[PDB]
Amino acid sequence: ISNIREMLPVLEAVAKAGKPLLIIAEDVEGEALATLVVNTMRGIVKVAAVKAPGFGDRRKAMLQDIATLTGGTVI
Amino acid sequence: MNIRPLHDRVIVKRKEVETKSAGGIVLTGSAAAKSTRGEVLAVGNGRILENGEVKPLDVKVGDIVIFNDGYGVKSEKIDNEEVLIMSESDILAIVEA
Amino acid sequence: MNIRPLHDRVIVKRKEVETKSAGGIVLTGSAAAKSTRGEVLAVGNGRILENGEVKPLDVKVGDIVIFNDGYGVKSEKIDNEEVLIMSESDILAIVEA
Amino acid sequence: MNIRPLHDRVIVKRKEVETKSAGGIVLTGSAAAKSTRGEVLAVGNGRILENGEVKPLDVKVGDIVIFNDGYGVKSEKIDNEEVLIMSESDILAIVEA
Amino acid sequence: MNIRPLHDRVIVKRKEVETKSAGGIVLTGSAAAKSTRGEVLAVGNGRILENGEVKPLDVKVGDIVIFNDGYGVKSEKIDNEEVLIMSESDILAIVEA
Amino acid sequence: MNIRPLHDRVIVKRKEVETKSAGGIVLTGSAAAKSTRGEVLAVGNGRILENGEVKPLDVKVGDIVIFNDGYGVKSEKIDNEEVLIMSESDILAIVEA
Amino acid sequence: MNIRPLHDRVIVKRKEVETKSAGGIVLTGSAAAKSTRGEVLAVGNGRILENGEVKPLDVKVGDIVIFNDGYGVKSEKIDNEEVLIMSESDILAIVEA
Amino acid sequence: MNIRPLHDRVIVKRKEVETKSAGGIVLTGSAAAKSTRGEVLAVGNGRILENGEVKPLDVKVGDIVIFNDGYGVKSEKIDNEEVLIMSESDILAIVEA
Repeated sequence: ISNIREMLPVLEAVAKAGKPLLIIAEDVEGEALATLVVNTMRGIVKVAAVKAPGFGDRRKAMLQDIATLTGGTVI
Repeated sequence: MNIRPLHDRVIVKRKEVETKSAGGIVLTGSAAAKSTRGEVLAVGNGRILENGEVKPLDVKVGDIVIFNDGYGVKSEKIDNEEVLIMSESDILAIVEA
Repeated sequence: MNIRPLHDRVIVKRKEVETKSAGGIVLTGSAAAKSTRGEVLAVGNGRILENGEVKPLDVKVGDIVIFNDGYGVKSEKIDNEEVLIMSESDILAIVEA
Repeated sequence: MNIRPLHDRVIVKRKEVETKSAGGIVLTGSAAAKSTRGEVLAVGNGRILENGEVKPLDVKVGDIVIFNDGYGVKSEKIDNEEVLIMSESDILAIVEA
Repeated sequence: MNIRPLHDRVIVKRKEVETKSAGGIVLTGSAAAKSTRGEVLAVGNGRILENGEVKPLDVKVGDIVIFNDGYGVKSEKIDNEEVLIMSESDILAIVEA
Repeated sequence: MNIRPLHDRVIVKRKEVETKSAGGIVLTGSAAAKSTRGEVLAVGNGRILENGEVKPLDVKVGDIVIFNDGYGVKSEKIDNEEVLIMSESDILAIVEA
Repeated sequence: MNIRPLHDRVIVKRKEVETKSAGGIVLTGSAAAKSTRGEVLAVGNGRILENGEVKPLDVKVGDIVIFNDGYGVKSEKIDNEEVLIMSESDILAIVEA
Repeated sequence: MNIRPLHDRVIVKRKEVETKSAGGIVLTGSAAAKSTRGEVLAVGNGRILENGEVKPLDVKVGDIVIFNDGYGVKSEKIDNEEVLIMSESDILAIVEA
């Protein structure tokens, strides 16, 4: 991730649900990361950003593991 | 000192730089961008082209307008207020109701 | 707030980005492309050029049109809806029946 | 859905890509090239320029025409058929008899 | 199939590539060049510009003409014969007597 | 020697280079910039274009005007005074009252 | 074969390449340059532009003229004589008496 | 041989290259520059554009004029005298009294 654009749709549904959100991406940078700060700093949403566990083909493997334990889909 | 545009020229003032709300409740932090909306403050007579008199412009003083921030768009300082000067050609639409 | 285009300008909204069906039954996954089709929402008076009055445009509000996504094509946000503003020149055809 | 070109626009469909026979009996294998010939399917009213009404085009629906595959030439998909949209300016001649 | 140029267009066929005799008796071997001379085969109605009718061209079918091999000059294949299509603007003179 | 502009041309003299006060009481030291304001000294007849006579300019000798320091703007020396020569097109507005 | 220029076109032949005498008695050896002077041999009808008939050119067959060796200037071979073809626009003056 | 400009063309001769006195008593040594002032020697009929006859130029033979040394400005040698040829468009003003 690098752009706040892709977030808006989902970030919105989380904003009107109350519950916080963890974001495990390949990476989060640019203004995307920068904005995410100002959003929790204010109390609009509670959102965390951490890189993915691993490197190369192992990463997507391990990332999938996390989806199973939490009942989510790897985008 | 209030301004006086020179026929075909429109004087507008920009609105809010990415009003922090886009996409609903989300506070879109400044993602490197500007605003394309503005308000009319003064209007010239009209275009001279084609010889025949001068046809008036289709913008009245005080419309909320959408414009293209092209090359013909210049920036100025009046009484310490941020203003813009362009031609009608650079204006694209109006926000009514 | 509904929009109001400034003569010769047409306001359109894009259709579906590569509607997943091209070539028959095959689901063409997003292959890096966009849509060239759109619907008319609002129409200006017409072109001013040549002095003589203002000739009306050949597009009525609500046609399904094919356009060229050229340079003169700009993108805007109205009530949080994805819209486009271009001139009649950038419109190429209509899809009738 | 049949198409409807927007004045001055012509809708044509390309012919055969280097019909394998050039130079007599020789089967010229695809040597990296295209076809410049096409058939008319639909025609707009005409050019608006100069104000004065709209002069009709010199091409009737169904001519075999030679055109220049320039920049103004765009490609489209109608009912899954390969079609082209350009202006009369891009058309150079007709093949009669 | 004989051709039919589309107003303002002229169809010509090139002459001899550096006719081997330049400078007198000397046989100038192909020194990397082409021919600028050609013969008229077919002529369109004329230029449409300025609205007012269509003014005829100043070239009759069958003149020996000198032209500029510019950009507007295109090349085509008719019955397997090497032909050229350009506008009157690209034609510079006639060789009479 | 006083000057005499050649129709459509306007002769102006620049004002103060970033008058040291911008933003209120603060003395903005020369931050690498110039002045866009000027005073009219002499005015030509008007534009010749379109044949029909010569339409007069909309600027009287002695207005305080805002202009664009574009390319068409040239600089000159008269009696050792710093002057500018441009066309009306390069003038954007007037400061009245 | 004598030539026949196609309206607005002028046929001229260059004069002497830096006639060896410039500056008085001094024989200026070829310092890499050409000649800008020429003689008229044939003249077309005139410019077609603006529709209205065809206005004749201001050059009679046989004037000594100064021209600009611009892009529109082309070179040709007639009876093995070095000739030039350009439009009236590229001609700047005449040498009379 | 005195010259004869071809309508819309003006023949001028430059004045003094940075007349050594600028700024008062100081002898400004050649600081790499030229002169923008000149004297009229010969004037053509006028511009042909717009069809309608030929409108005369606003410069009489013998004015002291300020011009722009643009691209359209060419240099020539007459009787071994340094002269310039440009159009009226390149002339900006006159020095009267």
